[PDB]
Amino acid sequence: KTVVVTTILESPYVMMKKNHEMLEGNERYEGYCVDLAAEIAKHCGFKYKLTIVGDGKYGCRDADTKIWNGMVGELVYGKADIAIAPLTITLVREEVIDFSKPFMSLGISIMIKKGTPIESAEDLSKQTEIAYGTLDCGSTKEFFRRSKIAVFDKMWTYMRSAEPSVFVRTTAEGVARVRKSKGKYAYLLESTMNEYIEQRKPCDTMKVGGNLDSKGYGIATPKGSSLGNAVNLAVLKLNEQGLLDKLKNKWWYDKGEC
Amino acid sequence: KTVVVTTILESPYVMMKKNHEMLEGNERYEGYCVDLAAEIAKHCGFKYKLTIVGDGKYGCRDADTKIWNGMVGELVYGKADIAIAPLTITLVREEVIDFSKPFMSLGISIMIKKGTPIESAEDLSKQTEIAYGTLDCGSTKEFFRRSKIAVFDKMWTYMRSAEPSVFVRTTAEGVARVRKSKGKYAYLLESTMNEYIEQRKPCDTMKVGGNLDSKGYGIATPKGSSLGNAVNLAVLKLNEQGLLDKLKNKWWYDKGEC
Ligand SMILES: N[C@@H](CCC(=O)O)C(=O)O
Ligand SMILES: N[C@@H](CCC(=O)O)C(=O)O
Ligand SMILES: [Zn+2]
Ligand SMILES: [Zn+2]
Ligand SMILES: [Zn+2]
Ligand SMILES: [Zn+2]
Repeated sequence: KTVVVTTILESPYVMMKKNHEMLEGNERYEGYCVDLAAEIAKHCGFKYKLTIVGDGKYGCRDADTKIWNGMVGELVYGKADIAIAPLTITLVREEVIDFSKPFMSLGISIMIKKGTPIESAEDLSKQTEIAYGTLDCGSTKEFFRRSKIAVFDKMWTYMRSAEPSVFVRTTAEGVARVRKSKGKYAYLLESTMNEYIEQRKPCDTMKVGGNLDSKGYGIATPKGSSLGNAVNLAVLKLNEQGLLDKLKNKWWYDKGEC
Repeated sequence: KTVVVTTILESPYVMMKKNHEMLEGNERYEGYCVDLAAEIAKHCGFKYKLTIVGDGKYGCRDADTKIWNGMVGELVYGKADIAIAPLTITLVREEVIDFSKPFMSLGISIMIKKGTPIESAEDLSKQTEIAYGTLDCGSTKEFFRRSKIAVFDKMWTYMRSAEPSVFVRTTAEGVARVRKSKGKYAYLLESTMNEYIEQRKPCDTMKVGGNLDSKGYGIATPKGSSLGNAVNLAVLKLNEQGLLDKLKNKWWYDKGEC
């Protein structure tokens, strides 16, 4: 009856409200995906409960066991009915879960500490002084692992063998490593996150170069779920009425600190 | 057996080749969607015939008869098996046909003759010396018809009543109208088309302002078609392999003249 919605604590998509300890249920959280969940539910006519993914991951498949983890795993194994999160539409995921048409367009981008002498992925690939990595267990890592493009495969070959590990567990971890490393670590992450952090104090990062690829986030449901059709129409309706653009301005720019 | 593909003459998606008259069947055409059709057919394992939509339109629904025309109508009434074209994914279309995940991202943009005193949509709406319109029977017109945004609804109010008509039957006619109007006509069209034309002789137009919205083109199939699933997985594969980006540079930027 009540739809279980899996999501992930990733700013500004879903964040704990300042006073969450005094609030209950869905009211504990705020953010772009919290706002969007409320609208999808109202347009599709269901009640829902927001739940934070237990392992804190977006999702990947273990090479050995073939088991899915993260939000993808929660849908695949029946622990949640829908995921409303910055979850990237990819071929390997569409093979095991369903996605709506995208609600946000984005691409992989580079985050540097201001003043770092890097302007592009080609620049990162041609040097060794500045380290760089991506989030573990997400679509960005898979992009580099799978790429046949020479620049990106060169980047992958470095990243997969760098020690200590250049991969991080959360976006926040990646941004902190950029901020604390004096220009000697650059972080590869989606343009949406990069753009958001660029407007947050202490205003010491910047996005550089163009996007490396072009993709989308979608609302995900278990394969053949009865909800997929209505959720897809809801995303299209809300895009056409300007809601998605209005939400992006609210959470990225209206609140910008830089 | 042979899959009938509906498409539309729209540069640089589908164009007649230089020496088409000595060529036959699919070989008569070239462009981004021609290459894309060949890739999709190779991955999905079918043979196909390209056919240009009889009425030269993308597709809209007649408000009195409720009959669909254009490429959307060819799908709806069973005259074609698949549409491979710059066809915009929209709510009202998703109600009668199926769409793949998008193969290209885009937005509505403004095209002016160079030197025209217009910088934005708000600029057009606050004056009257320069007329402006959109393509008939497409998603851009409908966007303005349905817009609740003050600047956009106001534009629509002007466009719908304008005399003589500011709407055009083809993109080519819109561009020609901009070029021959001495700065007194501006054209609202998708950013993909705008960006292509800006790079072609006689280099007298320019895209101005940001995109007015964000959406995508998809490969469309009749509702419940056997083809839909494979076609969707194929578009995702092609994007991940970087082929879509390669095609984009081949047809937009390697082909610039200005
Ligand atoms: N949006 C990504 C997570 C972030 C990233 O990989 O950079 C995913 O769905 O895996
Ligand atoms: N891509 C549009 C046609 C061009 C336009 O409306 O600007 C459609 O599918 O309707
Ligand atoms: Zn807390
Ligand atoms: Zn609403
Ligand atoms: Zn001829
Ligand atoms: Zn191929």
